[PDB]
Amino acid sequence: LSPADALRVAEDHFLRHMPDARDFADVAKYLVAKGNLHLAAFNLHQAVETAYNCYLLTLTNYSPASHNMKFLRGLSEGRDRRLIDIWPRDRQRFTTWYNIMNEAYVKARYSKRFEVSEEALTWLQERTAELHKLVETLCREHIEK
Amino acid sequence: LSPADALRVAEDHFLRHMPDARDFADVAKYLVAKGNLHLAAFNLHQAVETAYNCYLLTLTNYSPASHNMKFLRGLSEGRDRRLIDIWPRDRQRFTTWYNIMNEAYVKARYSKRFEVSEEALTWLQERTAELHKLVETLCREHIEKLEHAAG
Repeated sequence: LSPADALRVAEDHFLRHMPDARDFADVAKYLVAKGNLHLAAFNLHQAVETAYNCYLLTLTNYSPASHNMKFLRGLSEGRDRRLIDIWPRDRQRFTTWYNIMNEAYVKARYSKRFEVSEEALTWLQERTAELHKLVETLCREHIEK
Repeated sequence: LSPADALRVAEDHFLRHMPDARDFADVAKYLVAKGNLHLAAFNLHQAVETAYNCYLLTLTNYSPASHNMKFLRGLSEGRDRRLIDIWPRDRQRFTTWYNIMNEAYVKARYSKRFEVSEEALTWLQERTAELHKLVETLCREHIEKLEHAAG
């Protein structure tokens, strides 16, 4: 509630959180190089969650505090339709793969098995990189002057 | 219940989890090089949690499923006193620093402020590396490779 404050606060959010998101995606790449695909999916999950958190905070000064994936994605696509392109459902395997990441937070550290191919991970990386590019753009476009 | 099964299962656990723990500690180093100290603390928290989870699974085929830190540490030190050396309280800053990591799972991704110095992180890295060395050793020492003598 105040033109100059609202700018300060939206800059603070975006600078605080977008770099966490980029870094999680980098950690994932690192872990793929290591051969630890399950923990890379976990980092991809975090890259994506953090990216949405960053989006919602920057543009509305609020984020759920569950930080639920479906929820934060829901809310974010609800605030700007351009974000739906990120996760196309024109092939089934795209949902299989996406669900692997979603399962990865809860499982992945803890389950005895957690199956994810190289191909799935390459796809989730491409998709995360577009989410990050777009989210970065949409956050800059929110410039109060 | 079964000498050869119990060995298979304890190897499976340790091989499944110890490498997650090492890898979290490595990720932390990587993030320290990147200048992202808050997320490195987060990975350190996971390196430690995963290490204790690995310990308790290997030796007892069970782990809480809270995966609470105080808890899993409590349980793990309760089963082998050697693990108390890992987190000495002979300086106050050691408790400040440890608490930073503990707070790091919950905060750190989410909070606006999360303060952790280079010195703190270096100390948490050294400590995590001893936990991992010790845990690795205690897991190998758990060998029912003898108790399947009765073949």
